[PDB]
Amino acid sequence: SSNFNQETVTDIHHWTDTLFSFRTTRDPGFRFQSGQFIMMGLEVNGKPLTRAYSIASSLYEDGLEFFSIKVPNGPLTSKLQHLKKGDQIIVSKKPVGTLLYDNLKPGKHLWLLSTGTGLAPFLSIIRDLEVYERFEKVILVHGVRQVAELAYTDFISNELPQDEFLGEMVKNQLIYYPTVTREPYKTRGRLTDLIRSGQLFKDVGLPEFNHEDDRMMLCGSPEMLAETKQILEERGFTEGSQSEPGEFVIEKAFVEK
Ligand SMILES: Cc1cc2nc3c(=O)[nH]c(=O)nc-3n(C[C@H](O)[C@H](O)[C@H](O)COP(=O)(O)OP(=O)(O)OC[C@H]3O[C@@H](n4cnc5c(N)ncnc54)[C@H](O)[C@@H]3O)c2cc1C
Repeated sequence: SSNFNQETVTDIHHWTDTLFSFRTTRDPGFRFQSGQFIMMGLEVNGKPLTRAYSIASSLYEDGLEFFSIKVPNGPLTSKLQHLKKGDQIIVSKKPVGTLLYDNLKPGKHLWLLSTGTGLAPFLSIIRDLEVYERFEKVILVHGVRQVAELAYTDFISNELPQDEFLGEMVKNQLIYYPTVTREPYKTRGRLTDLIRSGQLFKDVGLPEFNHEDDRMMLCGSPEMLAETKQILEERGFTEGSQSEPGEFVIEKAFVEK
């Protein structure tokens, strides 16, 4: 240890039996950009047990936040799911990630396409003032299997527009598009299937993807990433990086182990 920050959990909210979010303290020296992740975990037998976790809290927040999965036989989240208020967690002090604005070229629209816990890094981005200065429209797409998996759906819809600080920009510039596959919901199907049929653009009121206006940030399941990456690359969109800005950047919400 000592390469980590000791933070204290301040709030825990369990969305389902597999999804829960918890907030912690934020070290005064901990600094990050919206869309980055860190090594988050526990101190086990004097050794760090950490996994990659996107920072779901705003960089303006005096605190951290993590949108976490709950795996029964998972080394970290089986102990991490039983977190309580006041418990100690360790966060690495070196953020890293590809979900940065500077990895994208200046555009008119930012399409945040996410599934499951891939909403975590975009909860920080939509709660960043800079994304609304750089992009006229921020489209936050969240794909889940059940309605109960739509975490933060009342916060983004009802409480984020009332933010004393980002409210008028979230009201004007943020578009929130949740979709559910396996339960009756007002939006059905995979987010890829909504791109092929064009229902995504009919619902959000924006034209189809073009190389001049639309930038994308992808953070979801490997099967959504590989399917949306083929969709984006075959229309001409290129992947951006630190050395070469592009139209879309991609981060894994998890890996299949
Ligand atoms: C860049 C990056 C960012 C990440 N951001 C997040 C984040 O914001 N929130 C988060 O919960 N995880 C995130 N992860 C995944 C992270 O590794 C998980 O915390 C971890 O895999 C699960 O903890 P574990 O050790 O108990 O389970 P593991 O032993 O690591 O894996 C348990 C099983 O569940 C699967 N799994 C792991 N994470 C998820 C997930 N989020 N959703 C669905 N299935 C999953 C794995 O593929 C595996 O089969 C991220 C991973 C990367 C690489």
